[PDB]
Amino acid sequence: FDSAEPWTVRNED
Amino acid sequence: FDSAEPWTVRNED
Amino acid sequence: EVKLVESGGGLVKPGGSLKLSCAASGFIFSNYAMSWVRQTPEKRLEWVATISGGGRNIYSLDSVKGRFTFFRDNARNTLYLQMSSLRSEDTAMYFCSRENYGSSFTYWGQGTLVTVSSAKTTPPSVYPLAPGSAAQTNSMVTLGCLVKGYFPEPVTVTWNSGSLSSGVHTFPAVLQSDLYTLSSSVTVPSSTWPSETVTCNVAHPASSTKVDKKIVPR
Amino acid sequence: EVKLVESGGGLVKPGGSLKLSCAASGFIFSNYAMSWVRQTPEKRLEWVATISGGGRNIYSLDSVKGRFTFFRDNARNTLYLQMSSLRSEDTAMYFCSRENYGSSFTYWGQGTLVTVSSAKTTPPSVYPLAPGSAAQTNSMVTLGCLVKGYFPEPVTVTWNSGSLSSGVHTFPAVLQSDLYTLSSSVTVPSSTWPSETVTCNVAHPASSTKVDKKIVPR
Amino acid sequence: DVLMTQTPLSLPVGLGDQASISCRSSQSIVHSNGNTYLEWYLQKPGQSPKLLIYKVSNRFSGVPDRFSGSGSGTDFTLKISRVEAEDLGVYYCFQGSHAPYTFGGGTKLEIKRAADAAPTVSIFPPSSEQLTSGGASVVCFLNNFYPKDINVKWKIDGSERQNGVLNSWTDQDSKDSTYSMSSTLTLTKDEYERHNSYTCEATHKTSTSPIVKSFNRN
Amino acid sequence: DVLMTQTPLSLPVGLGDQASISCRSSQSIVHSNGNTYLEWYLQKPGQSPKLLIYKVSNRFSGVPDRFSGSGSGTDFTLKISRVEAEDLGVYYCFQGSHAPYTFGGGTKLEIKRAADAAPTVSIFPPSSEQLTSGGASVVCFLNNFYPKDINVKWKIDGSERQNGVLNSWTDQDSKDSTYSMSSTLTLTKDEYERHNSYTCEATHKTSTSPIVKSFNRN
Ligand SMILES: [Cl-]
Ligand SMILES: [Cl-]
Ligand SMILES: [Mg+2]
Ligand SMILES: [Mg+2]
Repeated sequence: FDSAEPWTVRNED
Repeated sequence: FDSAEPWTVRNED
Repeated sequence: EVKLVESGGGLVKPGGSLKLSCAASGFIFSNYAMSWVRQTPEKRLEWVATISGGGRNIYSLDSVKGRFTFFRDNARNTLYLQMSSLRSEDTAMYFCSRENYGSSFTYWGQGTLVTVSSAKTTPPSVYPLAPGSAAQTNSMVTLGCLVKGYFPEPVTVTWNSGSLSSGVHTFPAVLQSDLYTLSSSVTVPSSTWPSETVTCNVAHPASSTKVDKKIVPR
Repeated sequence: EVKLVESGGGLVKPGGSLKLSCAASGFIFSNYAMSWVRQTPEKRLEWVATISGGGRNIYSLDSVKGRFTFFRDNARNTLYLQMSSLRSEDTAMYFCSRENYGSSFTYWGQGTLVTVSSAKTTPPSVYPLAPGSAAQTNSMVTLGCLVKGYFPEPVTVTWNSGSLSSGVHTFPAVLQSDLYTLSSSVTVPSSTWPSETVTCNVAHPASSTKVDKKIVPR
Repeated sequence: DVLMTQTPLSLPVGLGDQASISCRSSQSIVHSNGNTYLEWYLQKPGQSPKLLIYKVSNRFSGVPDRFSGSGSGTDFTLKISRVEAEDLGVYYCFQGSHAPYTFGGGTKLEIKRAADAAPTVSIFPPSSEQLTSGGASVVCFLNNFYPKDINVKWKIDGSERQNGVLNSWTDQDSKDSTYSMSSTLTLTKDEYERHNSYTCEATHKTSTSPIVKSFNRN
Repeated sequence: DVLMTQTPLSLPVGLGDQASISCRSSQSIVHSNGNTYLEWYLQKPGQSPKLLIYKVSNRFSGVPDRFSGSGSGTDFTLKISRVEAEDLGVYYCFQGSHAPYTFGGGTKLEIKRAADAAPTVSIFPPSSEQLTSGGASVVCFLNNFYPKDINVKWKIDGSERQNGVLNSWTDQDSKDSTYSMSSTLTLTKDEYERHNSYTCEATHKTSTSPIVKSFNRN
């Protein structure tokens, strides 16, 4: 988990 | 049969 | 390889004559029958004639007998349509098409437009379309050109000589009182206009007219 | 609906700076992360950076850290790429792309070209290409234009302002000694040239050059 | 003569879903040689017709197996197993068995888009160039909307204007599931200068109130 | 960093036949959230890349069921069940699991045409315009041939010429299963005027002798 990962919707299923 | 039908290859199978 | 290109279309008065040509390449021309098919302004397709490979056997619409002549020059890979006594009903896009084993119209050309009318050839006036009432906060700005009062069809429109292509809408012409009007819109980033130039290029082959109209701020 | 349009590309000296923009429409911009992806001259794709919807979280290539800045103006639906200390390795087509649930690069723009070079901007010389050694019995004739000695890429070529489209081949430019050369061919019915005019339209946005070159018989 | 009755006249279908297009002939179309020369063509936007199916059920080279033809005697059906955006356009049946050969009237396939899209409306005042020539055309673009149903009116100082209005329409294409429309109001310069406010007003499913663009002649 | 090894580099396949494109990652590409962000893109000629497959095996909206993705951990495969001309272009795999994100090097899909096509060769002398400026470029088009293998040489008064030659190439596109090539020989005006005969000579499978076009400076 990275709190600063930039993807906003990509990583949501 | 029409001897003057214009199709040259169309009617050949 | 296979290529068919029609030409010779244009404006002709009722009762007038016109010769259409169809240039062929990429196959043994005389081995195949060729047809003429026309598309009316209402977009219906109509078969007009079919002519044998050797050019001596022809089927044709009874409504064009005694008016249209179909023939080919096999030494020059060319199909012809000689039109005379032209009528308003003959106004159409004319396509040539090659047969193949089992199918009538296997390969088609791009078509050539015939307009039968008493109206005169008229070059377009091209006017720039600039805002307007657009929000300056928009990432995009929509510009356009008005191609007004020409005859006959067609006209071509490009933007920045084809450089701008993705954001373009060009609308079908509308006829009113013997003149056509057409418009074209293009959408570009607002940060690029008017800092960078945007130009619509308009050609009307029937009148040998070309206009490059720059879109400038009001 | 969804539209992405990049701009700002062009020629810049090594060590120089350049700001690219990406204009977005058709969706709620700040709801989505955006990425920059570049395509090198060898046609490899390279991810450059990804920036969050709100614009404060960024992943980027380590090789561009301290040189490139990524940010967005969500009030103006625009993504930016501020480039500085540019290198030859940065020469590429730059694309912006929007994410979606489950996929990284869902929608792409058309790209904007960045050229990092010491060579100077040079407008093209456009020369007509006419026969030649063609058989007069041919149904078709092939004409062309030579777009010689320009810099940087790109150029656009059309024929008769887009009227002629079907019989066109435009070849990729070839670089030699800091100048590009490109050619374009068009094939038309021989019965239509030179009786009817054929013209290649060439634009080189980087130099604000436009040339309409008519093809005339030798 | 053989009449070809083709239904439906148009057909909205979702991506991935199926469509059936029917063709009935007014009499048997068995050719003297025992074959049935029933063919299906597709005309994509801005293109010539192209062959899909020949002799009732045979797929032409390159035609995807999504397309299949059936029928006999006087009843025929084109079936598309699952629709793709590239399938947009007008389908025509054709009988080549009995001269004069005849086409069905066509079926326009349309995509039933999975989401709605509000029109992007832009209004453009007359150019100074046109005014000097004595005319005044006001133009309105309504771009990239879905669904098709839209009402559009011109108002001059708040009063609906009917005369001097021309409307043009574009349907969908393989790269755009949305519709666009252009409307032009043409006045004389003098008439234009007798009013203050010019309005393009649209009603569309995507807003509970009219979508309005307006300018004042200032 | 994750290396993506993509094979084959190119792939000739007949219309209607299948293709498999492989992608291997140098280490596991399971994202911290347990998903595998392995994606497939297709870049058609002259276009931006577009999304086909995401999370290994999910088809993006509008993507035909002919395309399917599989694999896990470090091994992945894109399968095309039956190929269509519209499938031409370069396919790329991409991993979005571990920064820096990385692409495979690409696979160029090509159509194995069912028939050969001889090049149409045209040669063009320098224009009078270019000569006046002191240059002399001779151009040769070799258009619409199949297969790809071709040898091309310039001869000046019968002697092979190597220097001052530039060659450009186009691959196939969805509307043309053939290849085309352009070659330009550039001399000074003075050097051009020191010789008599200029020849473009091609060797191709379709003729047992060289295909030659030549002109004499006359
Ligand atoms: Cl005959
Ligand atoms: Cl953020
Ligand atoms: Mg369904
Ligand atoms: Mg097979």
